[PDB]
Amino acid sequence: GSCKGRCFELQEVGPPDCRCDNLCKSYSSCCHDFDELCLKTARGWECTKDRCGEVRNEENACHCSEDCLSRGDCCTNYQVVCKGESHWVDDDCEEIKVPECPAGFVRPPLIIFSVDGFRASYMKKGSKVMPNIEKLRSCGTHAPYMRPVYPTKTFPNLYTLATGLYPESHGIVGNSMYDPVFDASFHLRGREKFNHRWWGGQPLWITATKQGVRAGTFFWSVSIPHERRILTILQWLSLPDNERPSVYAFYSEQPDFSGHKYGPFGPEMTNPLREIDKTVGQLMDGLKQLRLHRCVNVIFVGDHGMEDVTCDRTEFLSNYLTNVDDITLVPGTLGRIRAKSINNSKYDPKTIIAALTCKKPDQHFKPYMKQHLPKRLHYANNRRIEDIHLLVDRRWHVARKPCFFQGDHGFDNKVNSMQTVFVGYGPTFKYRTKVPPFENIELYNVMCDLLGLKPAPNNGTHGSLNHLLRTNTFRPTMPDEVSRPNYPGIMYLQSEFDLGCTCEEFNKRLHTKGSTKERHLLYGRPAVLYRTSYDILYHTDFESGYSEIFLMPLWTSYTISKQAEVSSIPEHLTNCVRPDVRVSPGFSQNCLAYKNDKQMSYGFLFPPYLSSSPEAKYDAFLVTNMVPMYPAFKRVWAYFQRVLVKKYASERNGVNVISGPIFDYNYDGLRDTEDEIKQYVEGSSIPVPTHYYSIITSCLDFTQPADKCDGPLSVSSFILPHRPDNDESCASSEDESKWVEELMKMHTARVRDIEHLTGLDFYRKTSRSYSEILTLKTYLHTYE
Ligand SMILES: CC(C)CCC[C@@H](C)[C@H]1CC[C@H]2[C@@H]3[C@H](O)C=C4C[C@@H](O)CC[C@]4(C)[C@H]3CC[C@]12C
Ligand SMILES: *[C@@H]1O[C@H](CO)[C@@H](O[C@@H]2O[C@H](CO)[C@@H](O)[C@H](O)[C@H]2NC(C)=O)[C@H](O)[C@H]1NC(C)=O
Ligand SMILES: [Ca+2]
Ligand code: NA
Ligand code: NA
Ligand SMILES: [Zn+2]
Ligand SMILES: [Zn+2]
Repeated sequence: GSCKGRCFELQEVGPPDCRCDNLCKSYSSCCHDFDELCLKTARGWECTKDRCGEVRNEENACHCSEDCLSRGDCCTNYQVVCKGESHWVDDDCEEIKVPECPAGFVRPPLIIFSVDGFRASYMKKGSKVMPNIEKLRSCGTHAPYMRPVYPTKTFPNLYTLATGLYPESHGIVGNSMYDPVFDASFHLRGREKFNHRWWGGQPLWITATKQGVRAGTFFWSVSIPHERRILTILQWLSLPDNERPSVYAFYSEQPDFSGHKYGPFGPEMTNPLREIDKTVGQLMDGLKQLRLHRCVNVIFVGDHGMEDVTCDRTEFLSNYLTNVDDITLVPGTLGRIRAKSINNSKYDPKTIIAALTCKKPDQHFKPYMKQHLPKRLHYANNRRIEDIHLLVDRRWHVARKPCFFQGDHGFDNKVNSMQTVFVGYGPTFKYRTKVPPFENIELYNVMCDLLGLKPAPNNGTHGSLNHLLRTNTFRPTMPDEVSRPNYPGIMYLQSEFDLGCTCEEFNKRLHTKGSTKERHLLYGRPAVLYRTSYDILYHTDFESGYSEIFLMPLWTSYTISKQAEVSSIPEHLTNCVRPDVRVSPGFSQNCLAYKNDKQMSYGFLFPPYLSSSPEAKYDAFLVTNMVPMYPAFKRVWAYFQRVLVKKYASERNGVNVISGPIFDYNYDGLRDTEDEIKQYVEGSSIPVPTHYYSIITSCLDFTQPADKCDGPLSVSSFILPHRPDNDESCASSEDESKWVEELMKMHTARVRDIEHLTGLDFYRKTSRSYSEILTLKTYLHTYE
């Protein structure tokens, strides 16, 4: 019952007996002599010349004795001070072609060095402020920035890093949360967070253990100083082969702690950043002492950034609501609202939202029902996410009712100040290599590959980060189609239709297989990865995949050149809908349903505004090009089609557009089955989409047009909520030029998001490698 020879022991002793592990303080369960034996601090963390070849005094924090290297408990500068070696940072970058591990090591170990609140722009402070970090970044592989998950808080992002899962899937939806099934609350401070019931998914340390790879204890009690954490990892690395872990993690509270007090760009932040870099230097010096500097893979990673936030920029819910005592708020850089007491007829969340919507001219938050939040946030499918959510403007706070802190974080994850860091260094990482920015959900697959592990099912796209690594244990393969398209010719007469709406004989080559494929399907046909029956429909200006089940297109593909002219809908074609002779009356929509539904109207996927001729314009009014649209939504859609597509074509030297409907009534981010569709157009089997997407593709080399592109592609995409009002847009009374683009930028998306929501697979026939295509699919156009 003591810590004699057990300090930071990898085994965890069960109750009641006392412990000597990393987290014994966090449970208040350490042995009587834990601080005496394990938290040694005498004579600091640095050897001095007078200590060289000293006899071991066991009261010292670290050692300068000739027995220390074998134990791994030397001070990190021992060989520099006592053996005339250089610091790691003073050595030049040398390419690590293969791992160079000492005897015993069957694989390169992984060191995860996670720094709290390390904003991406701090990297610009350079080798002046952070020599060690700048060497890792220069010599190794790095991105401009890494995107965190929403909310951009500590716990959701640390656990996302460990699982590859979105917060809604792993369950840690915030630093604070209530679970109605448990009827308990989780808090950053306190003992409740230690209970396993909160934590879903499978984090890296469990994935490792289950596949026979030993993991160090990832988490450190705040009492343990940063130098003690580094020495502990160095001692663990000196263990026998059967006791030694292959994966470790260091966590730092800085620069987050100091960012909170002083804000992100204070002159006070230089000191935190120097301390962090000094600590990195101690690790890299320590690894060099053990001849592990060209063996271990190191990941320098942050959980989120930091924004300027002060007490004077606080919105109060009592300035909007008359009954803030009947509701519970998770306050701060985000809002989550809940009823105070259960069983309250007075509490209607739809009236609360209405009361919080566009009420002051300069209002610095926006309310949402969680299912109406942008889909890119993936913040809805969990019982711990409150129905009512407030997205708060950058630099602001929200509190319930009416300084020491100048910084905070937790805002929308595409906000520039919330972006964080990634650096990879070691044998498996590439040498002096810059990679495009990526999302922290992708890192778990990378870390599994660095340890030879099969990842558990997660939300990363395995293969999308292969370009970070020298050698790739995982080769992504493209999934096969589950459903082959039908290609119906002309079958029925126009006389034999009766769809209830007023509006070829000379043209034999009408709607035939010609150059439609080459003009309008630039990257091959989208593959349907679920079981359904659908038809391919060719036209002069566009191709489409028409679902016979949902009675509309799943996708519509067209290519607008830079020089394309916009035209108007003629007065005679304004209420025009033609039947499609290639599709049966049974599998077609009818106009009668849209007359019966007073709320609902219709729009077109391929725009009649962009048609190539007066002849070809008639193809846009086919019933197979038609989809259900609320009048409110048609303001947005008509503006996109008539104005914005041309604008993008003009800006990007032509664009290829792929547009279509999404059904996600259970808000899980996944394609709905027909059972889960909860709304249809009045008295018919035509389903109502929850969202509409478009994918806008062009050549990254803008000097080449979109239809003659040799090299990489550039993409931007959106998933627009299909809502009966424009209450989300506070300026929707003004001209569409003052608010529709802002709405679309808020609802930007990855092509991967649209694939989960549609069951489609895009970009199947290109000249690019599949790996490069997976990176293109995971890209988000942020507009920052
Ligand atoms: C100083 C404090 C902030 C550190 C507290 C760390 C705390 C969040 C950690 C400690 C133990 C962790 C659990 C443990 O590793 C095992 C599992 C099994 C795995 O399948 C799910 C995760 C879970 C429950 C860990 C969650 C995080 C815990 C509680
Ligand atoms: C994120 O990944 C998880 C795990 O792959 C997905 O959740 C799974 O969803 C399937 C299908 O609904 C279920 O069979 C499993 O029970 C879920 N597993 C876990 C561990 O959650 C989730 O759908 C993914 N999210 C997105 C948006 O694609
Ligand atoms: Ca769904
Ligand atoms: Na109508
Ligand atoms: Na409005
Ligand atoms: Zn944090
Ligand atoms: Zn913080």
